[PDB]
Amino acid sequence: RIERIGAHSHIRGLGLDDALEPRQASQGMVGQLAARRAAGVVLEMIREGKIAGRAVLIAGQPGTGKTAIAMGMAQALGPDTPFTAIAGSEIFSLEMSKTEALTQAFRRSIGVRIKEETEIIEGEVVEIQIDRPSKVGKLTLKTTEMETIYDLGTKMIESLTKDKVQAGDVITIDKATGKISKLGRSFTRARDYDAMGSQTKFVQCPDGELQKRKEVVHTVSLHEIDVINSRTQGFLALFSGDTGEIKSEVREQINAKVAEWREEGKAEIIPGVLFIDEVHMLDIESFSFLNRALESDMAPVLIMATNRGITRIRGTSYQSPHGIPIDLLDRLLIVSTTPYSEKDTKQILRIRCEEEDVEMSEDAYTVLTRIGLETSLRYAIQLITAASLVCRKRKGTEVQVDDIKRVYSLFLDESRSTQYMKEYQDA
Amino acid sequence: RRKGPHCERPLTQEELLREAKITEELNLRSLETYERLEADKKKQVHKKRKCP
Ligand SMILES: Nc1ncnc2c1ncn2[C@@H]1O[C@H](COP(=O)(O)OP(=O)(O)O)[C@@H](O)[C@H]1O
Repeated sequence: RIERIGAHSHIRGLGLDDALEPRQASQGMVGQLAARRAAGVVLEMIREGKIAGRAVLIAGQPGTGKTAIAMGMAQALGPDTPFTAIAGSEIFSLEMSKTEALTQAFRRSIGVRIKEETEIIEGEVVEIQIDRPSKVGKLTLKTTEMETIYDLGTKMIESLTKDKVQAGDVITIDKATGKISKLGRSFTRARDYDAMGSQTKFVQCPDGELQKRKEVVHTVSLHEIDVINSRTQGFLALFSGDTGEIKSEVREQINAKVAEWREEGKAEIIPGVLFIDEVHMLDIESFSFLNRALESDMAPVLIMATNRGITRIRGTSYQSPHGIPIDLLDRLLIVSTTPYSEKDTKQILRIRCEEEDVEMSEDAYTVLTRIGLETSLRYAIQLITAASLVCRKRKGTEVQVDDIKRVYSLFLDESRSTQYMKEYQDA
Repeated sequence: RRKGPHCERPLTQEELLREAKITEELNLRSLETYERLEADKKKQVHKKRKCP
């Protein structure tokens, strides 16, 4: 319910048409037509998912919507498709190597979905009789269409008593494994309150047939598979990130078995996306490993954000564009994001201030676009929230130009901070 | 040479015997139907509880 609106919470997806034609200001995104169209093409290739290990590099100026396009792709791709966002500095771990962390990041965006047809029994328990001498009993299950009786076995009675199911309770019984799951209390579940009862949350009885055959789906990532198969401690996915799976049969066996599963139709594949933000943090070893890690058939697609230009590669003294060696840069398809014009900055500010629920005047928009064209669009955006607070403090309705000017004089951007740093300031 | 055997009841009437067995057919059918229905309505194969 309460998940605040972050910097990228305004974009709900790429504003594209059926033919991947980017609209001006649809679905949160504004301008940046060429890069948005490239993002849409790669997103369509992703949703297709018959090619593995493809890399894209979204380069551009700082604050031009690269991470914005990434979050838009994530949203347009939605669930049921792994999307893993990672900063370049997150792989520098102390307990696992950089190559192992990259293998984890890759295998974490590859989904394996086992589809099963386990039949169950869903109904509202009417009576649960049981006589202890091995104890034996019966159960009366009712649905809105029919009622039936069942003779309960030893382990059936054991599980029913352990789960403590009673009459009026709506439950589901996995006939294959005998797993019980109570979904709620039916109107009949009324206990004729005359004792210490504090629950009266009723619900409609189950409809349809008594013994129906529904379909379950178990979706887990190759990362989780190899983690739970590494050692008897099958909880490292939640327990802790202590890892280091040897590349011996364990991972090769995961791959071989997933191949057989795909062949026999148990669970085939669902590729994913890996958004590496600020990839310039990766080391020369990281790039050299990626060079061949992108060549694996189980390699999901990756999109790497870039602000740097002609700069040295980390871990060495080689000057290379994007801070990435040409060896890896050759596999990538480079998309350049252009700076936003006046009408693009203004529309972005408008959408942001309408998303964060702040009404600005027509002159407020003008002065804010001026400030955002003279300074960073990020500073202009951050000015909106600060300007709304002075208005609320003075009991206003919509942000005026005087509030934005007060906020501009009160807070400093990087340029004015540097120009004010005229003293030693403990260099 | 004191004792001796005896025998009597030499009677068997063809048509009257046919009638008698055609009548016994009634008892036979009654027994069959009674056994069948009683079995089907009483056995209803199942088990009972223990006496501890
Ligand atoms: N085309 C656009 N439409 C709407 N908002 C945008 C657009 N481009 C950038 N923004 C906004 O600008 C802010 C910062 O820009 P960002 O997307 O982070 O660019 P960069 O990643 O280059 O800094 C974000 O909060 C984003 O909402």
